Amino acid sequence: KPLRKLAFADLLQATNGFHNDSLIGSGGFGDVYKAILKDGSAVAIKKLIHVSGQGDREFMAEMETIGKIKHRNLVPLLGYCKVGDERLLVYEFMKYGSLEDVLHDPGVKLNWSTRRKIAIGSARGLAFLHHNCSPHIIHRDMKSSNVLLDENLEARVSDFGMARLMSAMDTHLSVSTLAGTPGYVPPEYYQSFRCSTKGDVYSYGVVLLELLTGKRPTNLVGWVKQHAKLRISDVFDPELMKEDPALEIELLQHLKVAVACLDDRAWRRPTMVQVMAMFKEIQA
Repeated sequence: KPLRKLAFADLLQATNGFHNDSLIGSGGFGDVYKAILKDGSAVAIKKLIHVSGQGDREFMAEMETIGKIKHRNLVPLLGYCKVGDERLLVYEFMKYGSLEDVLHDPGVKLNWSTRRKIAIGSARGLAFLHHNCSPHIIHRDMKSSNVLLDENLEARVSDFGMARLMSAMDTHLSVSTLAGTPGYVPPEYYQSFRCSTKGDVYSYGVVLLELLTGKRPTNLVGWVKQHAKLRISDVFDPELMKEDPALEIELLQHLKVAVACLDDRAWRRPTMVQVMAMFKEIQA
């Protein structure tokens, strides 16, 4: 499954001249269209914004990361269009959209057994990025809106527009600007222009809180750490306890994973491999 170079004309007609009816997300980072290629492929087409600046760097960021690897828990980049001032990226369509859209209902009710699979799945995706890839890949924008869900509701990490490569001989990578989303930014990212895999782990933690709490990050991490000083049986998603109050024991342990990821000290945070190992220790 090689990275296809798609003609701009194909993408143009597949979206009916980039018509509004095909649009499923715009502005901010990229314009996204739901489309069917002339071979019948169900895809998502991102039309990049502000080329020859933030846009072109974003393009190469994805091309050099997600575009050169494949993994069960990473949204596959199927193709690209680099023509003139136009930058487009083509992905496999994710049926049930983003985790954020689902946790913040317009939808599909997520029971705990599926939420924990989403957590394990997303965790495995980042683990692959941090440990299996050389150079390592720092995502730098892990969040619920960048966790997509296929037909099987398995998590697939998306949006490598701000991702960067780091040698395995380095603990951190020094950047040019502060990247991330409010509510997800690692506290140490505010103190210096440096990013790291531990930074990704922090951001992952927030997502794990969203799955546990059911709340938006906007902070969530703050009073959770403060209610951790009080009674922990007060923060979990109400709809989770309705299913069975017996699974509250693994919830707390899963909460113990989330809080470790969210430590202000980057050195104290677990690696995503340790996170995976911790997830495995809970059920079996």
